[PDB]
Amino acid sequence: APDAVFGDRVRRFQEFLDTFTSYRDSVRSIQVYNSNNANILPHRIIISLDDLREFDRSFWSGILVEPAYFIPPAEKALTDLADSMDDHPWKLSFKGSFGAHALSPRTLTAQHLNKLVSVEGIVTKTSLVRPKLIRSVHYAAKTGRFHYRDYTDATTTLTTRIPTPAIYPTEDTEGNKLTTEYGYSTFIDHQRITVQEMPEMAPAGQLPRSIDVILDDDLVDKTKPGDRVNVVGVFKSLGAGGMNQIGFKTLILGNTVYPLHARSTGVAARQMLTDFDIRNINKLSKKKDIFDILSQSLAPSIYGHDHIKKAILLMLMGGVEKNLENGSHLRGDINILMVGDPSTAKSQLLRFVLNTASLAIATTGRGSSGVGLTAAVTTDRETGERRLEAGAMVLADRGVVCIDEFDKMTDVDRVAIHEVMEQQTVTIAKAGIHTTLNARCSVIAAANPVFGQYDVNRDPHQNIALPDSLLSRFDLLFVVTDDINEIRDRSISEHVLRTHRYLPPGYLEGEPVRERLNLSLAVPKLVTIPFLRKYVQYAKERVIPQLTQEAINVIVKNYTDLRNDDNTKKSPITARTLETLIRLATAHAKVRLSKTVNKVDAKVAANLLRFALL
Amino acid sequence: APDAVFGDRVRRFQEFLDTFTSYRDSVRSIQVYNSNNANILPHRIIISLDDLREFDRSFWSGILVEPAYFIPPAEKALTDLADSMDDHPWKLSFKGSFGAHALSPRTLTAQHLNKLVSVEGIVTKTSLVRPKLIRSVHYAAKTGRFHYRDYTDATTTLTTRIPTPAIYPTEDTEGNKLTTEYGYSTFIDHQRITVQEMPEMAPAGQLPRSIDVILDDDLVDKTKPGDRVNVVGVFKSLGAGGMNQIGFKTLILGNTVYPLHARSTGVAARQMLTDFDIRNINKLSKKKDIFDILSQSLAPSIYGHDHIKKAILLMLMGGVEKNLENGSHLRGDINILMVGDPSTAKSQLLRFVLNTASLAIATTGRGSSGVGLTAAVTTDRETGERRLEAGAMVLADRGVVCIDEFDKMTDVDRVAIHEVMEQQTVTIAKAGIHTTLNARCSVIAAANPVFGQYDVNRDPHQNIALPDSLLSRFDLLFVVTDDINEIRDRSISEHVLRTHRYLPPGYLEGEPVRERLNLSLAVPKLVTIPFLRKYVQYAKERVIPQLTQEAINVIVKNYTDLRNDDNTKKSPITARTLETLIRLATAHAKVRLSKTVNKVDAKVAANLLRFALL
DNA sequence: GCATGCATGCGCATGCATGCATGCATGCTGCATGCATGCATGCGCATGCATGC
DNA sequence: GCATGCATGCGCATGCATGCATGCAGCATGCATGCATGCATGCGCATGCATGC
Ligand SMILES: Nc1ncnc2c1ncn2[C@@H]1O[C@H](COP(=O)(O)OP(=O)(O)O)[C@@H](O)[C@H]1O
Ligand SMILES: Nc1ncnc2c1ncn2[C@@H]1O[C@H](COP(=O)(O)OP(=O)(O)O)[C@@H](O)[C@H]1O
Ligand SMILES: [Mg+2]
Ligand SMILES: [Mg+2]
Repeated sequence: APDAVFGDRVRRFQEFLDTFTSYRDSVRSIQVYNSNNANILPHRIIISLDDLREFDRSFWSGILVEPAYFIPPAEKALTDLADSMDDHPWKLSFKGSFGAHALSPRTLTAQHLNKLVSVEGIVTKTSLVRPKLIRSVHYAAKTGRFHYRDYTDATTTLTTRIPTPAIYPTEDTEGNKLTTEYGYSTFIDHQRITVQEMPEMAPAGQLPRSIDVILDDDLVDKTKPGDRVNVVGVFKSLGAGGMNQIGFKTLILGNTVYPLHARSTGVAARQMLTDFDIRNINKLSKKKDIFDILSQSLAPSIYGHDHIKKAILLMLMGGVEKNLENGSHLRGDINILMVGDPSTAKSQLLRFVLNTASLAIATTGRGSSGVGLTAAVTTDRETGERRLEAGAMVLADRGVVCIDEFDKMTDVDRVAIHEVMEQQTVTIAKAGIHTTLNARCSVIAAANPVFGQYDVNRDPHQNIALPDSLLSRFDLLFVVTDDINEIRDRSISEHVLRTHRYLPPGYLEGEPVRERLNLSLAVPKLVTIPFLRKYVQYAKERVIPQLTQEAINVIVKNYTDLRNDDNTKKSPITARTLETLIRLATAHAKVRLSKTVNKVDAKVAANLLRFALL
Repeated sequence: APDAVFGDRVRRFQEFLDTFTSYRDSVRSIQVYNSNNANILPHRIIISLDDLREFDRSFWSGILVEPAYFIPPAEKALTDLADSMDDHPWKLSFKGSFGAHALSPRTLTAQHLNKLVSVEGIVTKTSLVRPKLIRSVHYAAKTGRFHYRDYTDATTTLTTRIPTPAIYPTEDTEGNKLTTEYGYSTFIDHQRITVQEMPEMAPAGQLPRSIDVILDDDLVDKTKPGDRVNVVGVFKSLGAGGMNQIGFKTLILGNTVYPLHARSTGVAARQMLTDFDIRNINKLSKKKDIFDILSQSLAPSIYGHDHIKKAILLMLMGGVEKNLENGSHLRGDINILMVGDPSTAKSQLLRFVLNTASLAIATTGRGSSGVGLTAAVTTDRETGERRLEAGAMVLADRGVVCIDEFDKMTDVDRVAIHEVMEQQTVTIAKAGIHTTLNARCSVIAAANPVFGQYDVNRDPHQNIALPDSLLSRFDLLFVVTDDINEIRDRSISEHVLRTHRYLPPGYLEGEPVRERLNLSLAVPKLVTIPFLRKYVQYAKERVIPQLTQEAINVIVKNYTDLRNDDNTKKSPITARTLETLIRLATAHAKVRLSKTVNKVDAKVAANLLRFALL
């Protein structure tokens, strides 16, 4: 029967939902969607814990401290408003600043039980999504009547109830036999996941701590193993810890699950674009020095190397791939290789690409070997089946892979990369498993000269020492050297000393600067690094240029000319060069946001290739 | 959760209540009463089982056969209509013809369990009305909050439920002590009664059969021990008949309780007066021979005895009694005595008064003795207290007592009747009991002459032989004799032979006429016996005449004249004669329906007294 | 007016429906034993590759 | 070209999380007796009345 306290807690949350009206229209929107569009959306909204502090302090403190008394009231209050604006229950989500309830699996203790918490870590394993039976319907052929029953369990209501163990009906109240109507019963899905502390926040050489999260219905398939995640929910004690006859059974009943992005991880980074942002992105295009402004802002601290600055942007945007009715796939990724002297900032260039790209994985020479790049087979304890867990290149699909110290790899891995750089498929034929996986990735790499330093007397085949088959699979092979000089020594020295003296905004000189780990959230003046990602993200999703009848003649001339010319080149010439020219041409048209490839872009591609060749 | 069958059964009873709209306005009336009048009325109505047969046959058959499935639906349907017309639950009652479900406690067997039945019999014992606790409210001084709980049992719902044995709360959910708020809790009353087969329908010399009826709330104090009753309800089996370890526990859960009237019983007879009836009753008055027409219709089959015919009507209407501020009570009942020869139809006159009067008890000489007339003391097994059960004259309050063979009584009962005929109180002083009871009754009696036949040679003191104290307590002493003759022999013979040849309407001559037991229900041409009761009932309730300054002189003259006159009279003269004249005068004014006594009535009273005296 | 037998209350004795604790034994049930089963582990050996000479 | 040493997969024993039945015992519930209690029975005895003579 009605409780006064429940009623007042509902009333105050009705007033809260009335004062800040940004949540009512959000509820309106989902009904508008599910009616006008008949992908049915789930019945949920998100609340800010910062708004609650301003509106009411005690109600805020109560959800932080006593969720099991203030959450069902708020949910019922929300359901009432939903049924009000209406011409299936509803549930809430939580965001804002939590404070002392922003914990990790190691610092989460028994004094935080029965409160709402935020937990950080890595997802290590997910289970199979299973149906759960709620209501079952039956039929009696001797009376022409249908009967039903309801089932419930302890992980669906935040407060403790008196158990009702009902049974599965096979028989009528007179004895008539009942047929089970599987299509008329209701089933709701279930999944369980385990979380662990992230490897770069955990103490070195110490065993890790983990926590179990239970998800149901709509939150059931949001993540995969090996992800950075933030979860919010109630830390619940269950059952009796052996007092009917280790301790109590503890787990989190999830309500919010946020994917997070980190360096060298399989979760991509995306940002929400404001119309103001779009206006600047589109304004920048018309000025006909877009390429130079964007190129010089690519790690401006390294000096020169402007053509590699161009090439990295061309790889970051990339062309277009094409599928024919036949069933043929034609590649559209660009790959870069760099050979130079042992103090030419190769690793700074690689690390910058790792920091800026939306999805990137870092590998160093012999570091990754064999299965570590392609895939490996494991066994599942429960079902007993043999499964696959992804290697580096399977994870970096529609992305970039950074290979530092490229020349240190064995031939066995080289033959495996031959298949990824051209067909972009990985084929596995192990005991019982025969499957093909997708790996559509671009590759950037850096290599050391065989003789320590580049020898101008000898020809390239004696300095590089890589097979022609692998060389042809790289679109661009750049060579760089540091010529000892005085003019450039002065110029470089002065600039490098400029850089080494820089105050971050807001410190008195002397004060040490402070380091923090950057965890993201997923959904001629130089341009800011945070804006370059916004530019690229729009430039890939929106523009898909088509080929014109003009520039084909330029490409044809350049390819024919190169193949019937007799200068010693830094790479062999094949049909791969023919396709490379088109990929390069379409990348520049992605830079310009035009719907068609053009002649100026074709000549920029040709100029770049010829500089990198001769 | 909702049942389809329950829903359809509710819907059809909504249609039934809609087609016959005589039950909706009855519900309207009770709300009108309880709002306008703020004696709150109970929430109940009465349905006809004859209407149900015409509207739907299967629904009728279902209530007769399956009450436990069609009664809760009908009650809910009624509650919905009540809450509809509204600008606490409601319940039903049943009347009409039942058929094979009109049984007695002897013919009620185990094949009628779980069906609605009608039972006839006599109420033999009633229990004490006790409160029953439903909802209890509490207070916590450490939190300023009030808590409640609900209780239920098996005798409140017609269908079987799963028991919930809740406990009495003394403690809060934290441990705070609670005060019990007796004024805020809800209590509903309870009573149990036993029924037995009536003595004039039961087989002679055989032990009787009985049945238990449970009544609750509003039906809790409708009857008293020693009443003819008709009860309708469900015949229920309760508990487990020893199968957890005689047979099952059987009882009736009452819904309807009707009092019935029978000859020589304490339940009065009343009829509902139609406006058409009132018009005839009031029309008859204006004609100035009302007394003669009503008098000659009093058992017309007995011949002559017209002055006794008048006297019986005067007793049947009676005067008015008066209470003073002082605390004095002045009598208003009339009493009659008759002395005559052994073939003068005395007992026919007595039996006619027994059959016609609204409440009458028959006693014959030595038949009733001692406690049988006044009262007796018994003991109650449960509470152990000494109680009183009423004798004949305590039961016949505001009524008549017929004593045939008056001269056969002993002096001990005569002294007890001295107190009833004058002060109309009975005083009991037994061990522990000292109480005074009300007995306001009129008395008619008949006595035998001492010498077999009335001897004209001797004076009345030698023929009657009753004490002057008792004679003065009788208003009228009539004497009658049969004078052997020829003219009156012919006249009486012919009339008596007329009577002995009479065909009831609708029989071929020869066919025996059929006897039936007449059980009533409670709430110059000759006038019908059924109408005389209607006349008397209105004449007593409505008219209460007052005394005028005119007729007092007539009464004064007659009383003075009689007390200073020297003829041998048939009774002594006292102030009892003075009061008798006023009682007689006011009775005739009750016959005329005038608001004041008059002179013509006074002279009729004087004439009647002087005929009965001389 | 006197003598008599009946019916009315006293004054014994006994049985009888209610009601509740105690010692013995019933009847179930939670606990300790034994065991089948299938997945993972910790291991030594044979092959194919990379690094000199 | 040739000789050598390391990483990878094959082959072999062993331990160990799940899971379920059975004999034995510990353990609480229902039953049989035993009695206390207060009411009602029914049974002879004394008194006050109604009848006969
Ligand atoms: N052209 C350059 N401009 C600025 N700094 C440079 C340049 N070349 C090298 N450096 C600096 O010198 C160091 C080069 O180290 P590293 O990145 O290991 O070189 P490499 O990868 O070529 O062996 C870094 O401090 C880098 O910042
Ligand atoms: N005056 C009368 N008129 C009609 N019938 C009479 C009359 N007197 C007597 N009777 C009849 O004679 C019989 C009298 O019997 P009963 O009532 O016992 O007489 P009583 O009571 O006077 O001794 C009945 O059949 C009655 O109907
Ligand atoms: Mg380096
Ligand atoms: Mg008689």
